[PDB]
Amino acid sequence: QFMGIFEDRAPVPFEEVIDKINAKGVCRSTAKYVRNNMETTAFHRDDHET
Amino acid sequence: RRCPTRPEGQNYTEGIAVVFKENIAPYKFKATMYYKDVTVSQVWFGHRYS
Repeated sequence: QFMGIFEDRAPVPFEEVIDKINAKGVCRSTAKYVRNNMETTAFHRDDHET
Repeated sequence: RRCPTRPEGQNYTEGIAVVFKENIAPYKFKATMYYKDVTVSQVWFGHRYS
């Protein structure tokens, strides 16, 4: 049973839009952003950055 | 001089008419929505409060 599903929309930083998405066509598997005055990081599948 | 003559006049065709305009009203029908509100509440019970 789901006891909770926190869904959020994080921005993609400038250094990822240009260096990753626009340059290589890829996106990082980690979302590092600022939410509620706090540095929050999320790892996809709780795995390493890819 | 040769005096002018009155025009014979337009020949009118008596009839019954129905005027249709472009339809803009959406098509409406009755539907039934079946769902379930699933609410999971996480409560921390303090010394005096919840």
